[PDB]
Amino acid sequence: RFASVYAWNRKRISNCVADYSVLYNFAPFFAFKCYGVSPTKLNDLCFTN
Amino acid sequence: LSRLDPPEAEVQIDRLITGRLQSLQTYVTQQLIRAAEIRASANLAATKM
Amino acid sequence: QSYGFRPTYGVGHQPYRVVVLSFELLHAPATVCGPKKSTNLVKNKCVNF
Amino acid sequence: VYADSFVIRGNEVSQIAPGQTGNIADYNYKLPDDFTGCVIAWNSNKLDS
Repeated sequence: RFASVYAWNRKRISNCVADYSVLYNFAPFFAFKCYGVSPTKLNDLCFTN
Repeated sequence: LSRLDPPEAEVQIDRLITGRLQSLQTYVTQQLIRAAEIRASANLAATKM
Repeated sequence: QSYGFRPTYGVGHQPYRVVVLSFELLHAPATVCGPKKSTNLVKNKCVNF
Repeated sequence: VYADSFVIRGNEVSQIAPGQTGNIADYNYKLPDDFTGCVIAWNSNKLDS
């Protein structure tokens, strides 16, 4: 039940151990477009929020 | 380097390097002129001596 | 391991067929040449070769 | 000239490029950072199903 475009729900992720590689299992993920950080160098960084 | 993959790290580093070379050239360009002026003053001092 | 490729899987999970052609484009003796017709030779004359 | 032929998953198509890592590009098949040539990847769900 993903919300409508004019009212989009913001989800904040707190302190965790994020692994940006299990995403490919959940959804087909035909395209992975990124600006700035590249998906190659994505699993070895620390983020503010 | 850590945040970005090589494919476009090349172009980013190209920008940075061309900027820093352009910055570095001006230093020696001004140094040559200042050295020439100091040499002229030194020649005058030698004549006075 | 082994992927399970089925028609039920969504787009992106379907297998893709890939072939790559790698060349050796540099100054070296030729072995493969494209469609062109040879011609005669001239000497001591400003020409395009 | 050489022709290399194989079959992969759809999500790993973008991984066949210079300076990329992951699963397919780090353990199975690696391309050099200065590859010159062409690649051709197309759907084959009609056959592999």
